[PDB]
Amino acid sequence: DMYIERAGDITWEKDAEVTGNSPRLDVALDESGDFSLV
Amino acid sequence: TDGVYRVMTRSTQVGVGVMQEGVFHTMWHVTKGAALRSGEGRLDPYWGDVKQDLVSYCGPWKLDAAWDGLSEVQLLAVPPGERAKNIQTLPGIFKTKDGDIGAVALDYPAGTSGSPILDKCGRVIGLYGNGVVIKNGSYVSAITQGKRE
Ligand SMILES: N=C(N)NCC[C@@H]1NC(=O)Cc2cccc(c2)CNC(=O)CNC(=O)[C@H](NC(=N)N)CCCCNC(=O)[C@H](CCCCN)NC1=O
Repeated sequence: DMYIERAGDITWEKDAEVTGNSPRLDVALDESGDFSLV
Repeated sequence: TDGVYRVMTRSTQVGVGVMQEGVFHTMWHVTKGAALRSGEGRLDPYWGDVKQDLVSYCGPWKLDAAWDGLSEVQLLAVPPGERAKNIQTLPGIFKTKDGDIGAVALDYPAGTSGSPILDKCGRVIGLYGNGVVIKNGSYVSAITQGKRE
């Protein structure tokens, strides 16, 4: 039994917490949908 | 109705998706392309692509907004057992032989897969959860978007 349940509205939040870097990565994508690092 | 939804198996949250224009959008690895229940109703898989890791239910892919390649974005993360929260970030880039894809360096549990990534207008520019693990064990997700035909 795989089912869905509503979890909220889709809305941009003003003045939000900002985190994470902006990595520049060389990757490959295979036919099964898997990304890998080159 | 339109909104963000948890995808559950009976319970465990295995992912998240977006309802827009009567179509439910999630990542293929969340459902393996199988049918879903919504209340007493059944959602049938209509379109999908394992290489993109995407699937849509009840109709074709509807999400057509694209990352502008410049601006900060928000992950509307819906982690298992936690309410939806917005996390703003400046994407990095997956550079591939077929072009660049925006990517977010944000790390959440596996069942957060399918959470939408948003532009400043609140449009869904892609779904979170298909990515790579970098050397230190942290995670980077593509901003995975389908084609609205
Ligand atoms: N080509 C390949 N297989 N790339 C795989 C990339 C990546 N898979 C992993 O992170 C597996 C993994 C690897 C090491 C350690 C852990 C998990 C333990 N972590 C957790 O148990 C919670 N966190 C985590 O699982 C990840 N964070 C982390 N630091 N490892 C964040 C997962 C976010 C949601 N996405 C997924 O679950 C997909 C499913 C598979 C889609 C395939 N097409 N997953 C991924 O993309």
